[PDB]
Amino acid sequence: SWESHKSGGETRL
Amino acid sequence: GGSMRPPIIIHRAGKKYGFTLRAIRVYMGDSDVYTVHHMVWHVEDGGPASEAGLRQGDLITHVNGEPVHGLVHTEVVELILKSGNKVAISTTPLEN
Repeated sequence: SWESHKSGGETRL
Repeated sequence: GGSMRPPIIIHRAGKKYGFTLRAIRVYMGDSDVYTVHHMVWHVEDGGPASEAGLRQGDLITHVNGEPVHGLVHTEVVELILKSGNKVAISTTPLEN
């Protein structure tokens, strides 16, 4: 569990 | 758990929905099986998603009536931007 925290960056709305 | 997640209708007040869509593919272990989920890492309690009802630390199950389950980091974001100046974010309430 938990992996893509860095995979994709930290894009927010 | 629970059934029928309640979508929180945010409204972009000329800026943003005030919340972070953290992407996290939850692997079940060493196997290739994993679920692409997302969770609001941080929601701005200054107008948008927060005031709308979005409680920080919630897991997003659907967005505007579209399962986020499988969507990439930017796909969820886009799904929201696509909606317009607002969006129905389906989060998972508390449960025993």
